[PDB]
Amino acid sequence: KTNIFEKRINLKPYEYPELNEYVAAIRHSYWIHTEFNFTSDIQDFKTGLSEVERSAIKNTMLAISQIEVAVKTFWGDVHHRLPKPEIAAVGATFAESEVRHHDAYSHLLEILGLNEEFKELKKKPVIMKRVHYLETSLKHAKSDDDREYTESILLFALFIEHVSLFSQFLIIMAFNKHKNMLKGISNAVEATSKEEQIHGDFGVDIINIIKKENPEWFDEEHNNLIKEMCLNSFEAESKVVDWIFEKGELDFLPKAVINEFLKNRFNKSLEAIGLEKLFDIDEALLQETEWFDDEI
Amino acid sequence: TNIFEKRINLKPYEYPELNEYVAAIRHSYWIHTEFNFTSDIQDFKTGLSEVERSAIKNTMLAISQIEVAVKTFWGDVHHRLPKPEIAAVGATFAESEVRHHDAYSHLLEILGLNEEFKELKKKPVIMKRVHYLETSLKHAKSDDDREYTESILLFALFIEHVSLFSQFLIIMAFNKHKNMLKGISNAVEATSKEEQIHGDFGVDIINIIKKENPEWFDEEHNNLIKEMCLNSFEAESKVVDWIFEKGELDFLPKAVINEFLKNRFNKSLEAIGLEKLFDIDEALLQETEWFDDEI
Repeated sequence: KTNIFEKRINLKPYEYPELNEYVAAIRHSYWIHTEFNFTSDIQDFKTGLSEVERSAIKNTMLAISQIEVAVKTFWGDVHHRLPKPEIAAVGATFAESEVRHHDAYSHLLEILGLNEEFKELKKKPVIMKRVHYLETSLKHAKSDDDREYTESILLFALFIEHVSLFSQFLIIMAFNKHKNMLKGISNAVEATSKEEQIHGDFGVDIINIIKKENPEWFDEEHNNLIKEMCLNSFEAESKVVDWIFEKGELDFLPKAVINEFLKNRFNKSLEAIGLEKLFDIDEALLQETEWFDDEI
Repeated sequence: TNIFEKRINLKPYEYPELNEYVAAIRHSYWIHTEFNFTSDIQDFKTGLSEVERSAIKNTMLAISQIEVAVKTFWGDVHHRLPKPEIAAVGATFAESEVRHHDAYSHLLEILGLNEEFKELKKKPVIMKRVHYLETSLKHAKSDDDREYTESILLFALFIEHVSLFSQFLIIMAFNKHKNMLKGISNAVEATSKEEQIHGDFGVDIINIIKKENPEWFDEEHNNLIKEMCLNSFEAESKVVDWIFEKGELDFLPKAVINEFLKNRFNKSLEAIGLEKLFDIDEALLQETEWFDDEI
């Protein structure tokens, strides 16, 4: 008789006690940027990096920080659609973790002398288009039918948190891997990724609950709509990657390699919710980022 | 600068002073697992009378359930004050309410009082308060900006600085007067520090709204707030009667709790620039001077 969409006022008993484990998971992964040491990173950025490298780092941290503001809102609003106190508890715990994250990356931009980047956001059409896309998506996640709600969860929890943000974490961590630079920032990125992993995992679980409770909504037509949405998301993400590298590609982490890493994570997101892979993976391009998953 | 106007870009903050509240909660952050409730379980089972057990049970049920609504309020503030720095505080506060409701539901569980949540619908006094906050969450979402200071006043002050503080007082009175519930008293102290911060933020944002929109706050509006405060006090006194449905605590009578409430209602009105409403009985108020001395 359990219906994830039906409001329950009383805190206990939980109808989904297994989902409560996500609150403990984030309490375990909890971190603030002040736990890390960025002193050497500042000098690495200001003296060690090339103009092309500085620009890629600056654009990546601006993209992470600003998008996390929207991801926070998504999680803080989930209870409006899935009005269960235990789900609301996860949502609030996740929203606060996004604030710790956006504070970390805005702090890094500040200490690197890159504060002006947020003021000029309106003048960066590629990243601002992504910002508006998420603002529009937050409106849809609030007002669209329950039948379509799995698409809002898929967008934020998977396509943004498990896919888009992971490619950005990959970009930053590649500096430590290939150049032995930005070690402190790489530690903060690793701490961020562990929390984003948890977020997407919860997104997978709630999509699977919705599918289990409402099997009639998830027909062949629905699966095709998700595949088209995934292809649209990839095309949009590839354009975000092109903007990150507007001043030039990193020879140690080319765009083709980042794009293959994205396609593979999109495939894993589809598979997690019971759908078939969409992208035919180039194993040589994918092997180039195997170190990332081994590091996490 | 307009607190009600959406700003998309994270930085620069328009209200950088409000950001300090994020650091404040990160400093006060706690989980119930940091405390030891072994001695408390024993006090509840053998040290407390049936009248005392009932007051503790009702108080923790009231705190835990109301914290679920307070969490939602903070998580929704961004919808009305769409500034990323305010949204950051709101999310940080909403998560602190989850740590709090987890602490009190855990305490109810370990004391063998789990069935209390199942029977909420059958407790009209506390359930009326529950529905009042659900209704207030709808109004905090949809009413005019002109009235938004009343939603903040209700949740951040009348609930977090007043109602919940009387409930913290009830529990902490057992440690003060009977040297019992020491572990629970430590958790209540940790909760109170975070609720203090929440109300302080509520005062700051109400004061910003008043400063930016002075024309809304005329003599008629100030009288509406005073009437709302009187109504809130009358409603709170009924919640106190229900907490003590099995009988009053001789060491903390209802008259003393009610005077503590009136004094905190006065402090909340004064914080937002209004005059005191209640003419305080100093003998009744003196009885709870220890509480502020403890925290």
